[PDB]
Amino acid sequence: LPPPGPLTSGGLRVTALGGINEIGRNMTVFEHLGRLLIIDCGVLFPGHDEPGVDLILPDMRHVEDRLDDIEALVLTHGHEDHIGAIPFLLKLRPDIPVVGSKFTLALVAEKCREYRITPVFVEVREGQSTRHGVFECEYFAVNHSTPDALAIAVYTGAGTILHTGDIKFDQLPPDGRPTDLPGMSRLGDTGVDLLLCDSTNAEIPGVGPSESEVGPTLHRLIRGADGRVIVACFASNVDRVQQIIDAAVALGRRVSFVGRSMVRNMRVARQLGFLRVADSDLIDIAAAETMAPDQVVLITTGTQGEPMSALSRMSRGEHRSITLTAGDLIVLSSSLIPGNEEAVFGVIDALSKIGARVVTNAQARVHVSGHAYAGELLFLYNGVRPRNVMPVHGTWRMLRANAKLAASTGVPQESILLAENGVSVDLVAGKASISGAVPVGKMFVDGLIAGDVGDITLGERLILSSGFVAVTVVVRRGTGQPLAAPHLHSRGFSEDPKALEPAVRKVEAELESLVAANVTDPIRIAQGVRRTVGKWVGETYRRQPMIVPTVIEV
Amino acid sequence: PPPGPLTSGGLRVTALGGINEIGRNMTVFEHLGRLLIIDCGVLFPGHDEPGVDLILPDMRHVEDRLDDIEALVLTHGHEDHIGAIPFLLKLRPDIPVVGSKFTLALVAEKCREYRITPVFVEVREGQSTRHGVFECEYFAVNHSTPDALAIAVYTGAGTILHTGDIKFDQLPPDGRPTDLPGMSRLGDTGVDLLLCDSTNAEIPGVGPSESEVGPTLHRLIRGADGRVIVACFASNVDRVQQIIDAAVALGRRVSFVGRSMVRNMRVARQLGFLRVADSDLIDIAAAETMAPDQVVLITTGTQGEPMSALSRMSRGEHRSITLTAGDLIVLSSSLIPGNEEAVFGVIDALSKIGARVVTNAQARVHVSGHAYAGELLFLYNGVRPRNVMPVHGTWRMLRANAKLAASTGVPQESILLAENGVSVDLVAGKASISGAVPVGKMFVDGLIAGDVGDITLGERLILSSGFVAVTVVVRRGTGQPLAAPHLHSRGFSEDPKALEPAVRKVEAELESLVAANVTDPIRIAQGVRRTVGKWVGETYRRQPMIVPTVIEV
RNA sequence: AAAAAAA
RNA sequence: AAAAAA
Ligand SMILES: [Zn+2]
Ligand SMILES: [Zn+2]
Ligand SMILES: [Zn+2]
Ligand SMILES: [Zn+2]
Repeated sequence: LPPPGPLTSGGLRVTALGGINEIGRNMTVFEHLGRLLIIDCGVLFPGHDEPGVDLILPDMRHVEDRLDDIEALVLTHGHEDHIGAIPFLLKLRPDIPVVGSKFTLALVAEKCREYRITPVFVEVREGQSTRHGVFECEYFAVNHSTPDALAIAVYTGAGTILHTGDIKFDQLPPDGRPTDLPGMSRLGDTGVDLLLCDSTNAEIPGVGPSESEVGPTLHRLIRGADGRVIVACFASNVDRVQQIIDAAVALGRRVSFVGRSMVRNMRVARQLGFLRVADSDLIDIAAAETMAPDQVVLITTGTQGEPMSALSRMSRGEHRSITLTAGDLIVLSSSLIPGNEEAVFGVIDALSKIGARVVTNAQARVHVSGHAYAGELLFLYNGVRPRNVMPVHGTWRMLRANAKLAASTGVPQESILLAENGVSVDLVAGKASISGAVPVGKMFVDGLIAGDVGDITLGERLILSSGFVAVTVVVRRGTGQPLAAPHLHSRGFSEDPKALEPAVRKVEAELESLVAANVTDPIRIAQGVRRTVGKWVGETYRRQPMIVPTVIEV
Repeated sequence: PPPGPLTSGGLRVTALGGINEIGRNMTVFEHLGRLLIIDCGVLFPGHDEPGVDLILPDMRHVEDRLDDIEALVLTHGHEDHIGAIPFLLKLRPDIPVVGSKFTLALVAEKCREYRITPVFVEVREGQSTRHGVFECEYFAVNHSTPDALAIAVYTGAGTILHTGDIKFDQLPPDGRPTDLPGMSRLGDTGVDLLLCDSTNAEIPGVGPSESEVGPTLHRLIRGADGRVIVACFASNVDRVQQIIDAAVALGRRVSFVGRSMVRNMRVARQLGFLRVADSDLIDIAAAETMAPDQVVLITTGTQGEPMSALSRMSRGEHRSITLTAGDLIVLSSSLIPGNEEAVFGVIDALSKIGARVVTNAQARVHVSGHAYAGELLFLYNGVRPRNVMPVHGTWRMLRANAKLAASTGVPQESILLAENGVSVDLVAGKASISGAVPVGKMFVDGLIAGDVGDITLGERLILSSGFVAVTVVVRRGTGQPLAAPHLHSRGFSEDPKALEPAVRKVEAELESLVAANVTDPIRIAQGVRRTVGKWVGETYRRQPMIVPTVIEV
């Protein structure tokens, strides 16, 4: 629980600033002799408890004042959950060298155009090693949801470190590039002192299915459908876009992208040769309303029914470009991320009134996870035989699972280190051990101005769900004398006009026990009025809107 | 298109809630002027209904013809079927509410909460009652909570069967299956309309038996080395029974924890629906007293509702209990869509503690309480209704349940997808949709009704990003300002000098309207808002509410 | 697919 | 197990 000692010269301190008690805002910090290497730098996403904010970030208040001690930032892949906070760490220090694959940095480039940022790009590949001051980094292909992921090895005077990333052990991925358990196992034979292991699906047993399976079940599904077909998947997942495109043209339709993420992500994936699609099969969103329904497949956006994603708008007709018939077939080619049920289950239900057949994961095999199930994780622990393990990229139920997996491999119980954000692992003399914790908290991004939206701002943003009633009196500067009748507004409270009318009376009465008591102070007459209006809505409604007084002096 | 006069002698069914969604179930049958209402419950608030506490059916169609209501009849005691009973009997204390022994003992406590006593009629299976122009026979249905019944309403227009909340488990622990024979004899006499459960009509096959949960628990407690904690809905006496059976079979004893549980289990016992030797019950004082391997705690909070009992011990803010990592907690429940975040939250908190958490995804510790599509097929074959109308479900669930009934022989014309407030007219044998009427969500915020609505809610949604108030004092009639603007914010920023740039921006626009010699307070407050509203957009790109106020003096 | 009920 | 974007 107390902050760690100074790091024994010659050891590694590894500490996570996000992603070890959640799923998102991944950022882990390695220090060796005062120098710092960072792996990943992604975002979270705000829930119910974080009501006004755009994005949550890792708590970079320790790198905060150490910016010249970081040698480079290394990137497993290009998820938002691993590169979202980049344009915010680099604003602080625009010349961090950011290392990552050919596709990862391409997405890091476009997200850094939104901020007037050109970064220090060092593009790597698998089997490559680059050098970074004290640190030496070796890269390994990881097949996964999005192209070109890499696992990362970190060589240092404390020993060898393996970091896996969003990793999945599919022996038949459609791109031809399986995760590289061969290589990682060779590195195991040398010695791996600590293994930073993704634990997303350590709970799920067995071995998950191959992305290769999803392709047949669309080829069949597009076959059997008489009318137009539209398919919504994620946008990082271009293996599956290619699968849909294959199945599409194969049967004679023509593909058509719909949505800003989709249109732009496929653009880059073709420019880099990750997609491959003749222009004869690509048409624009216009022609979908042109050509007979049976001759077009729409690849759209918003598998979480986020309220203005392409497919969410289409389920309301409010997507002026195209409106959905009942001969349409929507196939939710994705997973239902926890916390987005009301959105997506509402959207399917909205689609059901319209009368269009919808196929989701529960009915078919249209989606396959992006992470190793607990039995593909059993391969890694056996091929790498790590000397200590530190579960990562998941919540506590997922890290606890993964610990048991690793222990069940023979990794001793001491060498398992459940290291929640801000708690640090120290690797000196080849032993790994928990050093100490530091407070790690959430940094919000509400629009354009930083630092100013806090636990207070949010607390009252949750208050305001019951609305507010406002009182407003004016006064002659020194007197208590009101100069005008009080003025009660309210928003988010009731929609009866007369709702506040018993309250304008009770204030008027209060407002003159004030006058008949020579309360000259604006603040005190603001308080007493505020209390009369609280205690009224209290007794009368037992609702608790925020009661906001305002006392102007003239 | 509204519905015309029910040509005399016919029967008109209209759902006033329960058919667009899952919840607030209330179905209204009209026959010759008089009305029968089947069920009356609540939909729990969601993420598009911010401050409300309970969504009720739109009884705005029936608040006038209250004295035409012959009786309110109850399939079982789910809050999705008896929640809004006091919000109905406050309008008419003397409505006769008809239900089974258990089903009525819950309307008891629910309405006690509200200073109400209702006029009861306690019925059982295979037994008729008459209610004015309606006669009602009751058939036992097997379901998650005890003593549910399906309902048949014979009237001069034909004969209707209402399933309620049906499931066809063939080995219920209580030992009293759903009365599918009965329903098939009633089928041989010919039913003209079936109101069929639609909840799980999308899942193929025949769901599992409550009889399977028993063993899984008996294993889990036998294998556990410390204390055990099981969470299930307080309605499910049968589940709480095989939890209890298991514990005492293993020299353990039991302690309940939670308003719902402790209440509903004492009642279950008083009415002999749960049988437990006083010898085998202890209290939470004696719970933490004894050895862990002696106890089994039966708790609330399977949905991780924030103030629940488990969700308290997950956070260590519980008096008389604290969860060690030697504990085994069992979420003997499902995960209603919409409470993932909440349940996982509690599962994670429990994980950081170190105690094993067996959910329904790693063992057979829960079974659904609504028939799967293969079970429903035993019903369309057993009843053979001439017309089918699906109920108790969402829209993807209705299209499913409608498809089942076509595949089973009912003509497409005879399968009637009648939404909330949409009417269906059985007029001498034939069934058809006779139009619709607007129907909505009666919200219950605090102590009033009809008070909150669409635009109130839409405001509470905007206020997730705060408001900014700009306040102008003016000399009456002139439009001439008398102080400088007074900006405030509240859920916008903690930068105390955040609005300062904007006072100088609204002064210039007050100074721009005085030259306009525009003196209207409405219009000046329009201008003092669009200014400060597009300074927040420009400078901050945040989108709070803008509340102008212009007090003239 | 029904809630829950103030450390 | 990641977003959506006129
Ligand atoms: Zn990730
Ligand atoms: Zn990933
Ligand atoms: Zn129900
Ligand atoms: Zn039920």
